[PDB]
Amino acid sequence: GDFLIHHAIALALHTTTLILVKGALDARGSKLMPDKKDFGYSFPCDGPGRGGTCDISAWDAFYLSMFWMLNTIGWVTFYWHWKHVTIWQGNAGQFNESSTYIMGWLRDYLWLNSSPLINGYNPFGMNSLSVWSWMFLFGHLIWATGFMFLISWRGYWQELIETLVWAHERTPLANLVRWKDKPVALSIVQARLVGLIHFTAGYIFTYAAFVIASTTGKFG
Amino acid sequence: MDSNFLKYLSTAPVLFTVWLSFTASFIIEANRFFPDMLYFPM
Amino acid sequence: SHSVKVYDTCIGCTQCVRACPCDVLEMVSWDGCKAGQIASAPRTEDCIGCKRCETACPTDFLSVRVYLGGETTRSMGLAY
Amino acid sequence: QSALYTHHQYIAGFLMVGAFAHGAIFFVRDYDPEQNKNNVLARILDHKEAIISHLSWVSLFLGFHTLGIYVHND
Amino acid sequence: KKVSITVDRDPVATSFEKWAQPGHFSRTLAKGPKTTTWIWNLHADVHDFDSHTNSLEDISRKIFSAHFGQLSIIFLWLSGMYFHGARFSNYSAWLSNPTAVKPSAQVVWPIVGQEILNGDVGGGFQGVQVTSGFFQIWRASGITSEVELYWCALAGLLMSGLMIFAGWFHYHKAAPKLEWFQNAESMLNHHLSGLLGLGCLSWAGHQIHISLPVNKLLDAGVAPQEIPLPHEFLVNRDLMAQLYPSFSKGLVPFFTLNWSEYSDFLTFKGGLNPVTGGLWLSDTAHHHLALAVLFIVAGHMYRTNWGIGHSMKEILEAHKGPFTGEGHKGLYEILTTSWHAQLAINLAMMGSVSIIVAHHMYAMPPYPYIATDYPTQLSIFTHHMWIGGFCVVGGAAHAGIFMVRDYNPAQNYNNLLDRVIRHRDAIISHLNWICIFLGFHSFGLYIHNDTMRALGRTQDMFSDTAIQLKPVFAQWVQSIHTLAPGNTTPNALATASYAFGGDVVAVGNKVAMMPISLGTADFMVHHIHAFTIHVTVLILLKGVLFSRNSRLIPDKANLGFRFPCDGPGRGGTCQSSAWDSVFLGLFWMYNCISVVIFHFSWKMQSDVWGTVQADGTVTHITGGNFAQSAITINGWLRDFLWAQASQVIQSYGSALSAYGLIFLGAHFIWAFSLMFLFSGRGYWQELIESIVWAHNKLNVAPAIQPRALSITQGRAVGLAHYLLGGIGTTWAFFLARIISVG
Amino acid sequence: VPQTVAWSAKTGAVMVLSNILCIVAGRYVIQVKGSFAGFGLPELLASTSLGHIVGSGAILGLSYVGVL
Amino acid sequence: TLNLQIPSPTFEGSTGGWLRAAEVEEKYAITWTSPKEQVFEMPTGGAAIMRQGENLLYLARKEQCLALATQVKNSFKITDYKVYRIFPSGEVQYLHPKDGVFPEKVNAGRVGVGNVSHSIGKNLNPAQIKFTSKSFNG
Ligand code: CLA
Ligand code: CLA
Ligand code: CLA
Ligand code: CLA
Ligand code: CLA
Ligand SMILES: CC1=CCCC(C)(C)[C@H]1/C=C/C(C)=C/C=C/C(C)=C/C=C/C=C(C)/C=C/C=C(C)/C=C/C1=C(C)CCCC1(C)C
Ligand code: SF4
Ligand code: SF4
Ligand code: SF4
Repeated sequence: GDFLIHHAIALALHTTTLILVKGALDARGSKLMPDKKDFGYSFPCDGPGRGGTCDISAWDAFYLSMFWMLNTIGWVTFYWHWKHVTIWQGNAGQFNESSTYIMGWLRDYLWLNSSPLINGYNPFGMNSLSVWSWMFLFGHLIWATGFMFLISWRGYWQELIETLVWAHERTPLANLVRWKDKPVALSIVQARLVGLIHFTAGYIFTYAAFVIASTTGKFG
Repeated sequence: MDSNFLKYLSTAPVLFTVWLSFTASFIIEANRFFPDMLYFPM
Repeated sequence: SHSVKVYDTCIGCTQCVRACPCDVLEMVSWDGCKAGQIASAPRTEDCIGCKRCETACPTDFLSVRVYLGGETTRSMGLAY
Repeated sequence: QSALYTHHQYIAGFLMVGAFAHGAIFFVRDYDPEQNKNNVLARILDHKEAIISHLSWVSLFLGFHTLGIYVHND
Repeated sequence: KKVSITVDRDPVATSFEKWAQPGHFSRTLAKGPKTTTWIWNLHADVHDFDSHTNSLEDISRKIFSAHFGQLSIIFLWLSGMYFHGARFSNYSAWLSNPTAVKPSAQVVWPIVGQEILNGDVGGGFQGVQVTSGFFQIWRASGITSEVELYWCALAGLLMSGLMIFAGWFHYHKAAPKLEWFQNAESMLNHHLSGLLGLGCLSWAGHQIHISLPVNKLLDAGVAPQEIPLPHEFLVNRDLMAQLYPSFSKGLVPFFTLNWSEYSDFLTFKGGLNPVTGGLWLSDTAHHHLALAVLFIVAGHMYRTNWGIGHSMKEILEAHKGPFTGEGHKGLYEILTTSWHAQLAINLAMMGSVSIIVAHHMYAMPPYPYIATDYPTQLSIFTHHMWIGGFCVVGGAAHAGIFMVRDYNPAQNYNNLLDRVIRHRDAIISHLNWICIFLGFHSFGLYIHNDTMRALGRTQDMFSDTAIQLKPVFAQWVQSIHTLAPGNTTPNALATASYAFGGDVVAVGNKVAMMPISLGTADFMVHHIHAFTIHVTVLILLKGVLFSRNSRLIPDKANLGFRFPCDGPGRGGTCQSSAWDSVFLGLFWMYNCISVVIFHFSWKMQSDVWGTVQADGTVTHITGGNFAQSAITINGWLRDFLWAQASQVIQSYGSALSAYGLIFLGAHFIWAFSLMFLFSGRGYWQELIESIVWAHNKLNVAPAIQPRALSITQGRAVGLAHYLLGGIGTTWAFFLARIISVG
Repeated sequence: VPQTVAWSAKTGAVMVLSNILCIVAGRYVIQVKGSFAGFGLPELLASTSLGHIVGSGAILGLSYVGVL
Repeated sequence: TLNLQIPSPTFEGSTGGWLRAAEVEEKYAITWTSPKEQVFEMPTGGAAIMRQGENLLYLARKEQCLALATQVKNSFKITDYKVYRIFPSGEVQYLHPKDGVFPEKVNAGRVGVGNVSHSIGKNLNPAQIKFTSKSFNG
């Protein structure tokens, strides 16, 4: 199991390095965009022409590699925590027998150790783990909210905001109040960044709540 | 046999499906007659 | 506003001018190509940045280039 | 122990991503090719296709066979 | 006459030449590939007939023959289910002991240890347990032997051959003209009176003459081998009159309107059969007969060659008022000229009907021994819910396609379509506000309850032991429907369903149906459903109404139904097409149907399904935890997701291990989808440039130049793998859980 | 079960009256076809089909309510 | 010169028309002449009937006016259209076609704006022009 998880770690490190190195070395230009250095480090795209140029900047390679970095630290910390939890319990053979297939990771590490965390509050009462029980769900929420900025893109939201602008301008007792800045949808790069921020915060808070509450429930 | 039907049979999806099914049938029959080969016997 | 440049690889096919939804580009007289004309961008304050002109350009890497810059009411395409 | 290990490893991932990101920013903003003629940096740029293709190969190699062993065991 | 048969003979020669020319249908594609994008384009526009030609006649002929091909595939599928029931099933043993034999009609070959999937299903049989409900259908139809199933399979195969021959004949040999297809009145008359009416009448004939006596003998305890064959019920009127004495009177009471004489086999009993837990088959026979009469009557409404009948154009143009301008004028031309408008309406209607089927089939179980077959109930509810959601979103998609392509403003001046377009901003703004209101005052109740239970304030929650949100209207409707027998339906013996209230119908110590009470949690989850449906409507309707133009893009119709963007300008115009609205609405449909089926699964396992023991108490599967746990997100996470996934994750080494494998694989495909959804094309094209350099170094670069997937194809591939992964995860989880505990 | 009656002369009278009422009504309200000029077989079939529909409904209703 | 008294196409109105920024920041006008009364699609959504003779119409954006111009050019063979910009002060600025000749046709007197005298691959590196007001074009 240790063999397999280090080779998975090797996969994740090499792939994150692939994204980051490919972003750094194609930052000045590629065959699809030979004048990329004229456009800077961060820009949304170069338009739908030449086949389409979504996420072509080096900033976008940073953005793509952030998910792979979260994935590799997730794998590393999962391995560390499961091995140490099985060793501290005096049940290292559980890790030795269950880590060689993915269902062992899902059942004997994620599902099994979630029980004191998800029982921090229940319809019968609450205890000190409840805050982590909250934060866990909190993480599962904000991570999902990140998905909204990474799947849905700008023009839909701009047309909705145009309808809302019409609604506010045509509503009595509210058109007495006027914005100073025109409401617009978030830009393409900004939305990529905001989805990344919600995604990353959900990742960190979910795993932190899980690791602290699970170790506290089993041992403390 | 009609040459146009043979040319259709030579298309990439048909030949892909036939070749991968043929390969799968080799693996299946090899594992049917020689199962549980975790290792090369030496 | 956005900045639109036309480089001397232009062949004067007038496709970028026909593709422009905002009347930013126009054809002026030139001697550098067989068509005798080159694109120009005198009205980039009306440029929304859609890059339809770059999509229309047939020269290997583009002769017309749009560099997105400072956003205004016109360049953001705001009807409000 | 769990919190400390997890904390500093996530900090490590953030720092390494930042190192490569600001290296990309250096290539966009600060890299002068004429000042770096036949340099080690210039030769990285001159065999970037080999570097990226061999990284792609080793990633696909590792992923194909590691995921295959895990799914095989499952 | 005006409605006549006009046909062209041999319009298209039957030849294999175009089989060897991929992309022949499209002038753009017929030149051949130069990049790999062509390949994707070849599979992407192929059945998009209106984009290959402008002739409506050729499009209609292609549509008619493709529909014949689909009917052939459906008949082959049905014949397969009948054959696999005949040869590879435990159906006879299930007929002898329905309450103790798990239905199974799939047997695997032993190759790599997959023979473990041939589980011990009872009846001396090993196989994969099936949940499609075919065993109950065949028992309801009176099929008592596997020989009859073999004959049914042969009939399905023969009908498949007939359909595929009809497709070839009606495209390649005798293709109807456009004037034949443009008879909406004649098509509606024939399909209402002949397809639905005569179909209901003939199935009522089968139910009365075959299904009722065989099922009456089966419920009385007669072995299936000693039951007389159906033709013996046809010819021996004395044998038929032994079970239903009114058959001694013959057809005289029908023709003399002395219909009450038939009251012993045409009933209005309601409720459920206590022996089987299904609907009374006499009630279904009167139901299908009454539906046959109503459909045949409805099929004489529309004008045809003879002078009698309604003209639908006149009906539409007469209905117009002061709020609506020209009213319904111009809609007949749209619906007789645009195939996409008809597909939009019919897909929306078929989806809504599938959803109605799921609700009405769980609540009033129509087949014998299907109510206590909990895996079958959960499977068919979830399946028809998913089919309904997909078809409704498809109706929105093909509405958007009509709006972009076939809409003509000259023929649509100041009618309802024009006025809807002209107040689209008011519509979408009010819908946006009501969606935000529904989201706040439905999901924030769950968030508020999570915080209150986490903060140790149980008296501040929204619950039945706390500040209450009583679903008083639905409870009142339940009281009305419970009080209905003898009061507002005086000739019904029992309620339409026991879910509204009444006794606990139990079959074989398992609850067939019991009252489904509604509390605070039911209030919150029904308003969650209302929120999700209104948001899906918001996305799809905004995409349809802004498909042609908007304040952002004034010439959106020139770009088409399906385009990635109009560039980074105007701030960014990404995902601006109606297709991208369908792309987002499919995600929101997934969210809605997922919450609906989770509500169904938890509520049935917690409050309805269970075992009946001494003193009449019902021990439910999860012991009534829904009332106090489904008011928080933590309760859904722990008591539904964490608790009920124990069966799929501990399935390894058992017959249900395929569900664990599919569970893991569907999580994998779902995660794999996020690579396509979160990323963009330019990165992959530059990475492909480096890989092309690697292949070029070894002189193995392909002639067909590899390209990254298009932006629209990236979205479509991400959405397809996302839907497959999520639906497969719920599929494996539901099936493993309900097979183990039910 | 609602009471229905065996066939009698009253049932025939109601059916005949409903058929004749529907024949006259079809003469008056049918838009596309001395008062019985233009009267064709499809119009007679439609009127008599409505006459059996209306007569069946009336006979069943009058047997329900006790008029028989 | 924009004649404000030119009659408008018969339109029933819509919610897609111009907002307060038209009367506060700027508005656009398009005029054209039709040989007959005929139905066209509004760029803001809806069908309107243009009259025989002159037509004046008001929009919020220049792109809406040019979209309407392209529609009437490619569907009704109307090419005499004129697009103006109107300010709240009453100033009318003629916009399109700017010199009377359409921009896709070469006209005398036009001077090239934004033309660069080399190919796009000859631009300067950002490190060359950093902390310096030189343009990247050279
Ligand atoms: C009473 C006459 C009648 C009947 C039964 C049907 C039935 C049907 N039509 Mg239809 N049609 C009719 C008249 C009729 N039509 C007329 C007059 C027109 C011209 C205006 C059309 C024009 C038309 C079009 C344009 C299309 C249809 C389609 C369909 C099919 C709908 C899909 C479905 O539910 O199939 C499942 C239902 C079944 C009953 C499956 C069995 C199919 C066979 C053909 C039934 C034949 C029954 C036969 C008459 C009696 C034998 C039964 C028994 C006595 C042995 C269905 C088979 C659609 C289709 O799918 O075409 C292929 C379609 O696109 N029809
Ligand atoms: C001599 C004339 C005569 C008489 C006395 C009757 C008498 C009767 N008929 Mg009858 N009928 C007649 C002529 C007559 N009919 C004719 C000429 C026809 C045409 C063929 C019918 C067709 C007919 C049908 C089809 C039925 C009756 C029924 C009945 C019984 C009704 C019981 C009741 O309270 O209704 C019930 C009262 C209700 C309020 C129930 C509501 C019904 C549905 C569920 C509601 C549908 C409405 C829907 C919501 C749409 C409204 C929304 C709107 C805003 C758009 C009653 C004894 C019924 C019967 O026999 O039941 C045993 C029955 O089903 N009749
Ligand atoms: C579980 C999810 C998942 C998976 C499997 C992958 C897989 C991959 N990503 Mg990826 N990615 C993901 C999520 C995922 N990603 C997400 C969420 C993001 C953030 C947006 C990214 C961002 C990303 C970037 C930015 C890059 C990758 C790269 C890669 C590839 C190299 C790594 C590897 O293991 O190669 C091995 C490949 C695999 C394990 C893929 C699975 C192959 C299957 C199992 C083979 C069997 C196919 C099967 C028979 C088909 C049957 C279908 C038929 C029945 C219909 C590989 C295709 C890099 C790349 O292209 O490297 C070359 C790269 O540059 N990805
Ligand atoms: C009655 C059903 C029906 C019919 C006849 C059509 C017909 C059409 N649609 Mg429509 N549609 C429908 C339902 C229907 N649709 C539904 C329910 C949806 C919602 C999902 C849509 C969404 C939709 C969109 C969004 C679009 C269409 C388009 C089209 C047109 C071309 C389709 C084409 O060439 O695809 C060719 C066929 C394929 C590419 C095969 C698709 C294979 C799918 C994606 C994967 C199947 C996975 C499988 C089920 C499970 C695999 C699992 C396994 C691997 C483990 C055509 C007019 C397109 C168009 O251009 O119209 C003008 C278009 O853009 N439709
Ligand atoms: C869990 C993830 C998540 C969440 C919360 C949302 C939230 C929302 N989406 Mg969204 N979306 C998501 C994932 C998510 N999305 C994904 C993955 C996709 C990909 C396809 C989309 C695609 C999508 C589309 C296409 C549309 C939406 C729409 C909406 C809005 C619906 C209106 C509503 O419910 O208002 C109520 C708001 C909420 C329920 C958000 C949570 C707020 C709760 C109640 C707590 C509030 C507490 C308070 C603010 C605390 C203040 C503290 C202070 C310090 C700030 C809302 C902003 C629609 C929209 O905007 O129009 C209405 C719309 O058209 N989304
Ligand atoms: C892209 C970007 C553009 C330009 C700027 C840029 C920032 C420069 C660049 C990014 C570059 C990027 C950021 C590069 C990031 C790079 C990585 C993280 C460097 C890691 C180096 C490991 C070294 C060789 C120590 C190895 C241990 C070995 C020697 C030990 C042996 C032995 C020890 C003594 C002891 C015992 C064990 C054994 C094994 C026996
Ligand atoms: S979809 Fe968005 S990111 Fe992609 S090319 Fe179009 S505008 Fe640029
Ligand atoms: S980006 Fe668009 S508006 Fe700007 S010049 Fe090019 S085509 Fe015209
Ligand atoms: S499209 Fe390109 S080549 Fe043609 S005129 Fe414009 S800039 Fe010159």
